[PDB]
Amino acid sequence: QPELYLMNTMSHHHH
Amino acid sequence: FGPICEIDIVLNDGETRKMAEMKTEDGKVEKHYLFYDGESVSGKVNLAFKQPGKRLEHQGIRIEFVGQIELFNDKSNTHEFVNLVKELALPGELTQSRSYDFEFMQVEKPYESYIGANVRLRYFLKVTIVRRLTDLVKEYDLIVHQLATYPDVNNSIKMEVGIEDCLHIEFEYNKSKYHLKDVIVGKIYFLLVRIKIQHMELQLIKKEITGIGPSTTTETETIAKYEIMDGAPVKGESIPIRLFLAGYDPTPTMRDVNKKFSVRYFLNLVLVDEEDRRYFKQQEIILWRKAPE
Amino acid sequence: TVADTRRLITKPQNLNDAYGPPSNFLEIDVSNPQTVGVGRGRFTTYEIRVKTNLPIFKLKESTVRRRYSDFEWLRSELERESKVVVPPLPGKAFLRQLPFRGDDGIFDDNFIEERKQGLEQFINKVAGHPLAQNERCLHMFLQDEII
Amino acid sequence: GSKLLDEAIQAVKVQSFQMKRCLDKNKLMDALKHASNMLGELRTSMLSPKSYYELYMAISDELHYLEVYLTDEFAKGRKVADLYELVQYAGNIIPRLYLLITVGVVYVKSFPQSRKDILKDLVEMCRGVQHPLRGLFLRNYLLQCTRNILPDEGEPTDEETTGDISDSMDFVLLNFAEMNKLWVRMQHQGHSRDREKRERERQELRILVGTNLVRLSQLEGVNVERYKQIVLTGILEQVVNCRDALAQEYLMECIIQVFPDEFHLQTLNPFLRACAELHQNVNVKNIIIALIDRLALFAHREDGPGIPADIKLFDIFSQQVATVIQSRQDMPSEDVVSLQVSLINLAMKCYPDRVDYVDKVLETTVEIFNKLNLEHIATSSAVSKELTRLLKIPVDTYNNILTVLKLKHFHPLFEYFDYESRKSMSCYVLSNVLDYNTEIVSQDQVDSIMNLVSTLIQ
Ligand SMILES: [Zn+2]
Repeated sequence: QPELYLMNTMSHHHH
Repeated sequence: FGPICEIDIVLNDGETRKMAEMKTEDGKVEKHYLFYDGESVSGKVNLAFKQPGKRLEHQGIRIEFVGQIELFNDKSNTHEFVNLVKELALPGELTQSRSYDFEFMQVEKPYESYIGANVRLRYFLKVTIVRRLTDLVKEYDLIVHQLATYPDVNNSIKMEVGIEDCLHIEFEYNKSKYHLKDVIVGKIYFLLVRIKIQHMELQLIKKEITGIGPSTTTETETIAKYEIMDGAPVKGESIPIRLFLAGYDPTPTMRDVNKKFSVRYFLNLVLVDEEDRRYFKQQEIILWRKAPE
Repeated sequence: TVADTRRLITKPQNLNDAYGPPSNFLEIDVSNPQTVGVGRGRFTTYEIRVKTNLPIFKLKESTVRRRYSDFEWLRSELERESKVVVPPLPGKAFLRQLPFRGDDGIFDDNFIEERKQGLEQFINKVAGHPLAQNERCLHMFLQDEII
Repeated sequence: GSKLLDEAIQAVKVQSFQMKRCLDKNKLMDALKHASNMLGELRTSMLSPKSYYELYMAISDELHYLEVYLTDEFAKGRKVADLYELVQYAGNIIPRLYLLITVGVVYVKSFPQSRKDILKDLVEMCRGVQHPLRGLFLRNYLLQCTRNILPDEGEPTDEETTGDISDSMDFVLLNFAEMNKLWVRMQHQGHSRDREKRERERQELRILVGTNLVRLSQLEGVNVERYKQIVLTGILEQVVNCRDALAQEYLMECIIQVFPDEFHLQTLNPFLRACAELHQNVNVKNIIIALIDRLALFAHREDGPGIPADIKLFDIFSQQVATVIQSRQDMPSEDVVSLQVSLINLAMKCYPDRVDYVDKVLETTVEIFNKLNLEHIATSSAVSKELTRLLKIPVDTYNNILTVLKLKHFHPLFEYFDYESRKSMSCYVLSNVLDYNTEIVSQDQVDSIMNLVSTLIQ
């Protein structure tokens, strides 16, 4: 019933 | 009539020794004597004779210290990892009450006592009076805790996770390894926010992995749900975490105990948006039992 | 010490982020029901009016006219490629199209009202979904004036 | 419906009854479970700001019975161990943080050594509540609970206490910046057709944000140099950068009202430079007028220092009001004249002696009317309303009406009036010269009486 979404890792990406 | 004889075990340090508690099925809390790897177990086996006049023919009396692992409530799957024997009497008779001394020198107890869903690890003394057709048997349970010290290395957990072009966050927990009454100090930091977040929570999750290879069963239990944010943040917003583990009385992490089972803890971060969609990341944390000074 | 007041150090929020408008604005209104045609080929249409500040959508404001089949077309397009468990539509009402009912059938005011509200319920759940925003069928449905 | 509010206030009364029941029996942890259930009612989103405000006040009044229970208990030596930690176990954040704040202030009173850290903790841990309404009311509860216990200068000299005035300023300035953030954030939540309802809702809640500024003025240790360097610098940074007319207008007026006139005189050019940077929909006229009005009541108050000679009010306000009007894109001409009235009013009340100032306003007013390529100004037009009210002030306020006639630029303004208003105004001036008897008129003033007659008849 509830939509789960695994959060992906982010590689070598800066802010 | 009842029984002819009743077996009672009494440890030599039965007044001074500290006890401990175990949560069993449907909320029950047993209390047994606490032991540590290397400690000697010694005491008395006390046979109380109940039917005066009668006599008890036996082919030996012994006492055993036993540590064993039980899987899926199945007697045929029980494996003893520690067994020690002391013979207390040769084949004979008993007409009256009598007591016997026993001492197990420096007993190895490599694992911590555990009661779970598909696994029990328990220690006990077992006295057996051997008879012609049915033995008189008396078990006497014990808790064993396993201690550790502060780890050499204890790196903080820090990571950027997200949903590309929706939500980018950077979470941080102050340690990888927390003792049983430790505190998760951490923070969530928002780098990009293009969804409407209702609330965020931190969950402590306990996994009990049983079996070998493809024969693997995993029982999951969510021990804590801790809300850490209420409302929709924007970028540059920081959110503090302070989650006290004392409030949830967890067990230590137990990794490939006797190559039969594992118990592992996870911090599952969960954000929930306005349409009840749920975004998560899971991170293992080692829990450990701290040696008191 | 009487209280554990431990926290990690935080970076001060830049004032443009603190006070600037949030980047998650998305509302879609299904409104104003109208009958198109006469006699046998009559059908209802609704004005799908969007407002947004998300960079994935091409127009910040848009207004288009849609049909109940256009909603059914969208849901079938998303079910095949998107891998998003799509929410339900308000329902194909076949037995309302049958003749000589005790109401105005598919053009009943209470029917159109409830249908209309169910379309708005549907389209907001679908258009807010991350994986659904990548599909070309959503932008085609919401912002191109004909599919 | 409006039932939600009553149902909630009912449930509060059930739980706060069972709370005090447990507090009478001395079963604290059982009381904190009901306190938590009571505080659960503040988690809702379904109430309006008014309804929610009522629910808050109900729960706030019950939380005081818990706060006083703890404070007495702790003062009598029977201090509950780990209470700061224990209340944080609550799974929901709103009950948790209301409880944490409540126990926090008890710890500050009972353990003065922890004061700096606990206050700094409470302000920081409130970052958990990002929802505008609930966040505002949380950070308001923080500010009211901590009213008496913040650091200050006139304090008991207990040398185991922690934190000074600098900590108090950072505490309140931060809570201010967070509440103003949440409050401006209310402008963009919800549906786009309720724009007028939102601005109504925000207006109701303005006092929650403004109480932070009220709290800063109440700190004895906030002297004029700290106001210059820390407090106003802090407030003005949030004000100009929030880019929100509703907040900017409210907050700049709120500064004027809350802080004393000693502080305003040292910070005039900063406060007026800020006015030029505000949003175009801000009524800048009303800000400047409110300030001048306040400085006028300071000039006429005796048993006080008055206005220092080095602070040249007229040169500052004349030059800045000009700069402020320049910054506006489309200021109505009536408003420009409404400001000339207050520049007269300022010069009249702050410098009665200096007539040349009052004439310089009228001289500059002429330059405004001359610069504007104006069509004939009717008596019904708002410009004429103000120019009439402008000219009447010297005539009405001065003791000796001869002094009005000596003004060089008083009469040239009559040119710009309607035919009806020249007759009305000339009559009004000349009528006053008879209503109070006339002494002999000097050379310049004989001229001005005949010039008044020439506008009356023709
Ligand atoms: Zn990123």
